[PDB]
Amino acid sequence: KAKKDFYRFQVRERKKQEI
Amino acid sequence: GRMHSAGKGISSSAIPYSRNAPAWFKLSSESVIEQIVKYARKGLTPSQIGVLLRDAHGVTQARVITGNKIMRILKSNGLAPEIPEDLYYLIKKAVSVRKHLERNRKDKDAKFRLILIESRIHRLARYYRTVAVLPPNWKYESATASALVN
Amino acid sequence: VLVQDLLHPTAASEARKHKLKTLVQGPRSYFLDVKCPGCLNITTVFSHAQTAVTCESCSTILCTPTGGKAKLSEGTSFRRK
Amino acid sequence: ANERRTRKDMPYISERKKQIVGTVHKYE
Amino acid sequence: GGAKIHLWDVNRLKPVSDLSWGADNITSLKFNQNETDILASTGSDNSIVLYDLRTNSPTQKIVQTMRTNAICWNPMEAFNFVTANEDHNAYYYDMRNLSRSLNVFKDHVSAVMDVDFSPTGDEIVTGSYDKSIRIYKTNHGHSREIY
Amino acid sequence: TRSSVLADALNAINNAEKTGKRQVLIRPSSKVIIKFLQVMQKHGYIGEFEYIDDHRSGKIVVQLNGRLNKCGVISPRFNVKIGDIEKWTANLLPARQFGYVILTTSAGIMDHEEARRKHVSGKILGFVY
Amino acid sequence: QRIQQRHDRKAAYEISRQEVSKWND
Amino acid sequence: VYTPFPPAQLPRKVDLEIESGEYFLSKREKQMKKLNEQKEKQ
Amino acid sequence: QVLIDTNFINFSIQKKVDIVRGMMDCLLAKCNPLITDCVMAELEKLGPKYRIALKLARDPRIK
Amino acid sequence: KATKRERGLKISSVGRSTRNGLIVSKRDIARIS
Amino acid sequence: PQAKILSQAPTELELQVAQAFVELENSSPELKAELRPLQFKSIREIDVAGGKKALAIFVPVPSLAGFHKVQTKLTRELEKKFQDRHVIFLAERRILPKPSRTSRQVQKRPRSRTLTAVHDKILEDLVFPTEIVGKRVRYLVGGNKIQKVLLDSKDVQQIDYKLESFQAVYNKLTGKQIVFEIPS
RNA sequence: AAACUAUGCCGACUAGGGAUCGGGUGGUGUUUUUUUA
Ligand SMILES: [Zn+2]
Ligand SMILES: [Zn+2]
Repeated sequence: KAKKDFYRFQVRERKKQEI
Repeated sequence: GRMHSAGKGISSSAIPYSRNAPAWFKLSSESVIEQIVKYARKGLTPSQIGVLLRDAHGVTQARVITGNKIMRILKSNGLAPEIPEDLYYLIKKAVSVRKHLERNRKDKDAKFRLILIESRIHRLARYYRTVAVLPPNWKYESATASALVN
Repeated sequence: VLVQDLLHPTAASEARKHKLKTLVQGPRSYFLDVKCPGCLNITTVFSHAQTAVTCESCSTILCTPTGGKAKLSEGTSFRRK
Repeated sequence: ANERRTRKDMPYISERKKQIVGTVHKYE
Repeated sequence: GGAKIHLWDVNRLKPVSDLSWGADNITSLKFNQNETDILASTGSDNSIVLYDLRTNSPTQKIVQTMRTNAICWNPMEAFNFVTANEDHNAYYYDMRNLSRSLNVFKDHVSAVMDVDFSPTGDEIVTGSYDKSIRIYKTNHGHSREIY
Repeated sequence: TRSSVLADALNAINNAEKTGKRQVLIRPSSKVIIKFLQVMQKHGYIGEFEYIDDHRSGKIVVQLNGRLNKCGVISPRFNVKIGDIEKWTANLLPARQFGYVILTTSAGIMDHEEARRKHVSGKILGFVY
Repeated sequence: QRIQQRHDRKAAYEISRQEVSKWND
Repeated sequence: VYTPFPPAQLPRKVDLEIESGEYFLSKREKQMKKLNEQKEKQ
Repeated sequence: QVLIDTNFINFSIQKKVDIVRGMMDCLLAKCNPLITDCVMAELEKLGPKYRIALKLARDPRIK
Repeated sequence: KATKRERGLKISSVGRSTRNGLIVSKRDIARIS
Repeated sequence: PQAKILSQAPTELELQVAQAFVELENSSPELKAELRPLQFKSIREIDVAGGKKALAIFVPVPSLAGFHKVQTKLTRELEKKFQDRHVIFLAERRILPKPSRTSRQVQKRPRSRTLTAVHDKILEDLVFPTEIVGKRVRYLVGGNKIQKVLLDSKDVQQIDYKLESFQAVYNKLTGKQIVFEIPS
């Protein structure tokens, strides 16, 4: 159910995994 | 008008008069706070946060149970979103429909709906920039769609 | 139905009018206290809940969302309130 | 008429007492 | 009849004695024809309240489903009155048992803004916000003539 | 959307008291609506009314007898001098001593006659007759 | 206090009922 | 020729002023910046 | 002495000239006006929409 | 039927009477002031 | 423990009632620890037009929440202490002014601490443990208002003989006129 | 290729009435069916 990219911390770890 | 669709419907929640909780409520204010925080860490939008907390635990409505609206709670605990959740859902819907069209290039009805969605999403983005709650140089484009949903 | 005052209506007029068009708009849900049988536990569920609410200890279903009023499942004992 | 052929414990509120909503002092 | 029913006197420049059930206004008074010590009044909480004066206090209160505009006693019988009442009706009460209306005359189509008794204690005139006039013979209870 | 609280509340009164109803319901309320209706009841044009709350906006239930003929709101809340008070009255209302003109002054919201008694003026909300 | 007022009023009502009953007769 | 993709909505005047960022500027700053823009366009 | 007809009153109100002063500045003398019972009756018959002019015509300087 | 609804006598004579209420044009304001 | 109960306020009635609280503790099995961390600021006496008398208990917010939890029995025993009395808890909530045209570095005053919402808290807190369901205000022709408060009926009997004291105390604390009503 | 006897005073609008379509609540007996769907 959870939105995997909704929160600011989530998008920060999205940048982390992109790098 | 119930915009872009001519049905004049009304259907929603009311609010009881009292600005408290019912007395038979006996949960800790702080306790519901960490339940909010835990569900947010799990990854649920504020709307779903409220839904779960008013189904599972007899918490009538968070605005009265605690001192703040729930994303004010989440801002106090450092979890505001980057974009408001409604705009986020609109982004998701637009991505969905665009990718739908691209595999399926004839759904003219969907083309029409995409017009409607882009119109409304422009409206909301303009409001957020008027509040400056979203960055002023911020835009909508398929590039933002892909790079923010993927 | 026929003629009734704007200010001091009846009990019947109130509980028969809609939920937003009554003299002071108010709610029509409520709350079910229920004991789950898997552990004989006490839990509160929104009367119109929209999730398959499941007790913490006994991972058992209590009510499955069915349109407006959350529909219970067999043998889960409730009061209101 | 319909409400009554279906519903069980419906009183016949007499029409000399439909429009009353409450006395204060009481009787036996 | 104002905010609270003052019982005046002609000689005394100040309200001789004040009376009230609850601190709502009172929109109509009328005394009675015999028992000159009994008063009746109606007020904007849709209530008929009977008062005594030789006992000097309110005595009974009924709250209806809609206000009464004016009431009058029947100079033959001393304890029945009619109450002309915005729900398009003329409700005939006996005093003792205010848990039931002796009659209900029912053939206007808008509020009833005054009412009275033929001093032969049989007949009723009801004038309504709807531009007519009824007469009722007190034993039947529909309209008997419309002017 | 909703044109104006003032317009819609006053127009609701007018519609109902020409159609023939003893008391009307209005939503929302306002400081201004309340003040206007107080002036009206002071001069006799209506009866008495409740203010109901639900915290969203006050409702109002006004019992009116029959004495109203028309009463309404001016859209451009323009500016008027004192000689213009007089000319405006004579030019709006059905006759000279027939009705009243309702204004907003720095002194308060109030009819044109008792305005002139206070020797004040200002802008113009509406008119009753 | 309010309740003694209330009971006083009920006693008044009994008195008035008696008198009016003789007028019934 | 048929395009399945709809052209974007034409932006509004308030959008334009926010794009300039002038909307967040005070009266004097906005008027002087407008003077600067006119002067450089001239 | 001037007789009034219902229709003249309706047009007078509808064009906003008050009876007495208006007749004064037209004829340039005094003008005692006269309503007959028949004229008053026709006004009242016209009725509710015309209640305005009825209240204007029940005027203590209109003989 | 074919008669015309007997129109009320038309009184308040300045400007347009509409949804928001009475609009008085600036032409009218300047005309009487 | 009078100095251990007061909040910088030695007054003889306050000391007597704080001693009453000490009695509550020493006669109470659990209320000792239940109320020990709970204090107040002040107490005040108000007589009624009916000839009876009542008392008000100004406390800061958190201990007031504690009393919201534990009030009814406490009121019972305090009534038994001072027979022939009425009792009320209240919160001293500060008021903040509106800055004028010529005002120094001040803060934008709270909507909650504004003159209205405070008085609303006095209303609801006073009316507690029973709840409020309406507020009417009538405007009679003579320019005569009536403010009215629609309570509930869960506590009907034990409250029906509080209403006059309620009216009087609210008049004493605000200079307002309020009329209480219960739709039976 | 269409067209080829159709036409109801209108609107800030009041009370509606039967019949129907899409949800929702409540009663309530029939049809249904019963630890399996
Ligand atoms: Zn369990
Ligand atoms: Zn004649």
